Amino acid sequence: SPEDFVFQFKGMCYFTNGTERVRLVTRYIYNREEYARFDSDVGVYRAVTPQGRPDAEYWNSQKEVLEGTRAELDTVCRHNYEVAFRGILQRRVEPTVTISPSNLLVCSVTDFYPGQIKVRWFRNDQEETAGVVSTPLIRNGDWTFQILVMLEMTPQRGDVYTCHVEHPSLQSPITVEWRA
Amino acid sequence: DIVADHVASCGVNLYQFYGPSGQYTHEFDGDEQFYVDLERKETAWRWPEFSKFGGFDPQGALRNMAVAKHNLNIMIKRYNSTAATNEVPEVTVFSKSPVTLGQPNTLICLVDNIFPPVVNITWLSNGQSVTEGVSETSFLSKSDHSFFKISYLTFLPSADEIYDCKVEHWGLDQPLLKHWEP
Amino acid sequence: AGNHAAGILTLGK
Ligand SMILES: *[C@@H]1O[C@H](CO)[C@@H](O[C@@H]2O[C@H](CO)[C@@H](O)[C@H](O)[C@H]2NC(C)=O)[C@H](O)[C@H]1NC(C)=O
Ligand SMILES: *[C@@H]1O[C@H](CO)[C@@H](O)[C@H](O)[C@H]1NC(C)=O
Repeated sequence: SPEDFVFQFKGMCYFTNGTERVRLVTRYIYNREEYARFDSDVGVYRAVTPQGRPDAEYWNSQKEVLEGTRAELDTVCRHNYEVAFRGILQRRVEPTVTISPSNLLVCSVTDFYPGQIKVRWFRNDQEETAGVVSTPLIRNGDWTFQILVMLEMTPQRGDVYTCHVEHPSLQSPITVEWRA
Repeated sequence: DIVADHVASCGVNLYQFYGPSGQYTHEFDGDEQFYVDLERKETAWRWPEFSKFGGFDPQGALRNMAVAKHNLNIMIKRYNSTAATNEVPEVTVFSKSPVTLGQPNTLICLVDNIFPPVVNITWLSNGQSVTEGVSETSFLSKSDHSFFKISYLTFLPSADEIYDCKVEHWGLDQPLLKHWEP
Repeated sequence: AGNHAAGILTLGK
């Protein structure tokens, strides 16, 4: 049978509070098992599993290796934040908000970025919690998200249903109204 | 896991015995910033909007792939030639935006829990393979060290369309067809 | 204006 053997190396940068907290974690992985790791909060390599004990000891015994990996916290993580991630974190794509019936009402909130969003349903200006079904956040892979929020509905005459969308790109929440 | 406002992978280095083949990408909050074309030795962007967020000098990625190929041979012996477990991928198909007849849309096929990263993702229109209008992400990383991959099909919605996303993977006994239900 | 990247080390043993 066909088979594969996989090596993965992940140079991962974690950011909190803008630049206040920056943490580099490099991971060495065979198939799906991470066997050796450098964690900048620790400052030396660690064997995640026994199969990484040779490499931790080998790397930790070489001052040039250790200094080189420690430096990457500045030359990779802090560097790429100024070069790339600061700007990417300013990028805003406003969601498109549409209501369509199917009884059930479907609020489609599509093509927004970044991921933080809140979608609320109102009936005659009163928030509706019951009978609401929201998908998880949906990652489109093209640097946009979408989310779909359905509301179970029994409309009286003169009813106004509003879909209420708050997102970092919006000066004020988007409201889309629907009535039978 | 590690709690943090934002996570970047600088980069994801993948190298696999099957092929063999490698992949070099940088990721930010789970989306692909750029990749390196290892055959042309050129930084490239699946999403060219993001080229305004800095270039990348590709020789560092090619040096990493040389070392990755070297390291993989070492780890295969450390693990006494234990091959990758073939996971069962999980497939879902959806549209980018609400469907309106005659208004161009994009069909999205998400193949999740991919391991090993060896997969065929094809689109079927009325049971027949379609190549025009198809594109796909790289193998995107997950914290459990599996991958997901997304394929796209631009199309004009019609009343009697028949679309499937067809996925072949060693974790499947037979090709998985996921039908699109508007 | 260039992104940098972490280097893969060759292994021990
Ligand atoms: C995110 O980082 C900033 C900068 O350190 C924090 O702001 C400080 O908070 C303390 C307590 O409120 C103040 O006494 C300081 O004067 C603040 N510094 C400045 C320059 O204004 C902020 O609190 C951080 N947020 C979190 C959740 O930790
Ligand atoms: C995908 O297509 C290739 C074409 O060469 C084929 O050989 C291979 O078996 C297919 N991959 C899987 C996992 O079936």
